[PDB]
Amino acid sequence: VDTAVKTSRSGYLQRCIIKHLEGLVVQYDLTVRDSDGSVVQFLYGEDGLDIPKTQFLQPKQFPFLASNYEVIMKSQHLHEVLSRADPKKALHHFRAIKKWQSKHPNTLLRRGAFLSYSQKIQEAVKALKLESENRNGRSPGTQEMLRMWYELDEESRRKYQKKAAACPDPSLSVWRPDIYFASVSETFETKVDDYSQEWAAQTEKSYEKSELSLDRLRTLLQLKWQRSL
Amino acid sequence: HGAVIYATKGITRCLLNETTNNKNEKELVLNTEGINLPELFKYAEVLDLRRLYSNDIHAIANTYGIEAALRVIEKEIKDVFAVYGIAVDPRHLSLVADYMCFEGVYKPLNRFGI
Amino acid sequence: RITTPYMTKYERARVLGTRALQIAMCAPVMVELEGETDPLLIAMKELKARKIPIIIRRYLPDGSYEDWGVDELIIT
Amino acid sequence: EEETYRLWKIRKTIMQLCHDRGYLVTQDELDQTLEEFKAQSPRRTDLTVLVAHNDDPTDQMFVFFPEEPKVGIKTIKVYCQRMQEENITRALIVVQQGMTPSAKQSLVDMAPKYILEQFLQQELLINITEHELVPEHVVMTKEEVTELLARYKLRENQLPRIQAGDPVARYFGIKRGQVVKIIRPSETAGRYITYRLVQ
Amino acid sequence: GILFEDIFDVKDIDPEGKKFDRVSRLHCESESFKMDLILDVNIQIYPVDLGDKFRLVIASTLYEDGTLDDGEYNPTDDRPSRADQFEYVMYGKVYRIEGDETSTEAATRLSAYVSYGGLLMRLQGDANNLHGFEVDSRVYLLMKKL
DNA sequence: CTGTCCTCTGGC
DNA sequence: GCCAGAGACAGCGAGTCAGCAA
RNA sequence: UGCUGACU
Ligand SMILES: Nc1ccn([C@@H]2O[C@H](COP(=O)(O)CP(=O)(O)OP(=O)(O)O)[C@@H](O)[C@H]2O)c(=O)n1
Repeated sequence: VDTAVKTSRSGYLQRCIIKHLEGLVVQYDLTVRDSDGSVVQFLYGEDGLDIPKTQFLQPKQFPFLASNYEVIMKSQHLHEVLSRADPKKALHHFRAIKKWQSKHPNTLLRRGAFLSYSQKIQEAVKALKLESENRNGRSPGTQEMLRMWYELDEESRRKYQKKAAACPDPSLSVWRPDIYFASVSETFETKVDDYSQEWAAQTEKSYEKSELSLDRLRTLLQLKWQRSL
Repeated sequence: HGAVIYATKGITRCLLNETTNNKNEKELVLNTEGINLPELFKYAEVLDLRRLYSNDIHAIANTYGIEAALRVIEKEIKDVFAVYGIAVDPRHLSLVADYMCFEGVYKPLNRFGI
Repeated sequence: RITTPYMTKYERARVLGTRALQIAMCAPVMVELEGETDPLLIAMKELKARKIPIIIRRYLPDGSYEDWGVDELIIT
Repeated sequence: EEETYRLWKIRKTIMQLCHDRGYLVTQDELDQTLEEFKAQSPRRTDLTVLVAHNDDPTDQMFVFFPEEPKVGIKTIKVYCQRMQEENITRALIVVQQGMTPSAKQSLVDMAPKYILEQFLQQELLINITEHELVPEHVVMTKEEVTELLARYKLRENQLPRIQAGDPVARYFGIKRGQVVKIIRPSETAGRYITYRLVQ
Repeated sequence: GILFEDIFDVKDIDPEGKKFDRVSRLHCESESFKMDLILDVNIQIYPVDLGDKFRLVIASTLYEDGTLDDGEYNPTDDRPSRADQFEYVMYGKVYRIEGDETSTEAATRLSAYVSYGGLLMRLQGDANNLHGFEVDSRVYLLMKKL
């Protein structure tokens, strides 16, 4: 009885779903648009990468791609694609992202130019602002900081701005994952870094000869990503 | 019978399910069987109001916005499929939630949505 | 000039279909067929040799298009 | 002395809201604890703050904390006068029970001359922007929206919509017709970026 | 062409408890070397018991005269001086060499895992005398009781 | 056999 | 003008084979 | 078209 009734309800649910999400196709600019052009997503899975091809891009499947590297390059990508790849635009972007995240370990700490010009906090609290009340609701000691910062600082060399600027925007956002080599997702490159560090420290104690280098495995993984798109 | 001394609007009962984690077993959760988001904002020192979750998706969409209701929709579909061992890929629920919440509101996927 | 350089699988399918429907309508085969009676096998033989004078006209969602050559397209 | 805890939470939340809009706020205000808030400041007319903008030093904002639990048209006029005389354009009215319904369309009626905005007191007890599920919103500049529309060959309609009464469009004070960038922390791709036209 | 030669003695007939049908896993231990051997042996063809000795050799060629092996099996080969002083001959490949765990210690011992179709062997002992091995290398395991 | 409409109706 | 009373009202899996009566 | 059986 339950089988019959369950199928009766599931058929209708699926018909409704299919009748609303049917016109959503990936476009030549990698954006998921509806029939009238309305942008639903700016990247299919939030990174592209249709499902069936992302099965071996998980970690724990790299020791397989590394073991079968010669077959994978000969059978699919080949030496032709590996050397017809130019990764500079995307590689520099990830270097910038890494430097930023190196200077800002806590990424929820309210970065700001003026906020960065609160290190004199002790300089002000010591003796300067000891005499006032809440003039316009702010403080007696906040007004001294406002005065020192506002126009008593350099014209164009008051660059507390650079110490407090946004993280570069993700690479897939700026560098067109399809036609741009090495432009991958921020969660894939982390996995690749972790695996390269845990794989260069296995070759050292391997009693087998490995003719693959960390920087050929990296290009292999980057091509296998760019092609699962 | 329908005369109640006093109650928080929308909440019918609370309960502290002592343990919810093994990794950091020390976690405690104050589950509820009603829904009133603002009537918990007064306890930001007793309870963690970041990490607040509800299955309503219309109440989340009214206290936190639509980009926060997208993820509640996705997590709800995932937890519905999880009770049977089924596991749909996140790339599908992402598209379904992005389409449902396209035009600023949680719109039903039915005859009035067309 | 900005779309992907490779030939999507849908493009390969449609190009093979069209080349086959042309061959079948008595079109000259530039591939030196070797005794095969299938026009689709001949179309694949031509695609592998990079002899197909067709222009894939990729349409963008706003009407703008880009004209690619079947020769200037990386077939996987 | 719970009124003071509520006042302190609301003041901290409003300082964070003013810093997220790009107003000159010091670290001490953003890191002010209760013991020192109550040390400084009791009332509901000396909690009023006046903040300046990073650029456009004339462009400043004024936060009100009306006494009337239900603000009315007269209460709105009494300090629209204050704003008009002190020569400011923006305001922010934190109300304790609500605004009588005619007032909401009056605040709207005041043309860009003096643009005001209301916030309930229970809406400011916590910073929704600090929830796990709420992404980071960034009001795009008029020259970035053009480049976006040019890169995707879009129109401003045909973009996802964010309601003008959205709890995170009211917080970031985004007017209608503005596009906001949204950085979703995605478990799949890390830092997905989306765009929504405020309407 | 020998890579290893020694005289073992069976200590355990099958400790793990996994029991297969015609195969028995012997846990031996060398003499005068104190090397260890785990050896799956087909006991329907070659019965082995406890407290039993046997001379064991690992080679890379059966000719014992230098000429390499061709990787092809002929039961018709006319060179018949291949090692036949041995009753049980196998033929497998080494698939894993792993230096021992101990760090901060000499611990220059190696465990060589050989597969003989499906019958695994593990030779553990001083690396000094397990150098001839290398992963993916074909080897013959000749044995002869005593 | 359920959930929204959704168009009254009706009272206030 | 504020929001209950409803009271209509619309939806309810896919395909296939027969016979019999009107 | 209808209705009564039946199949996955
Ligand atoms: N009304 C129906 C009845 C059946 N079907 C279809 O027939 C399949 C097999 O039915 P089934 O009843 O044989 C189930 P199965 O798991 O194969 O049975 P078992 O346990 O004995 O092996 C179902 O799974 C549906 O796809 C349908 O579409 N509508």
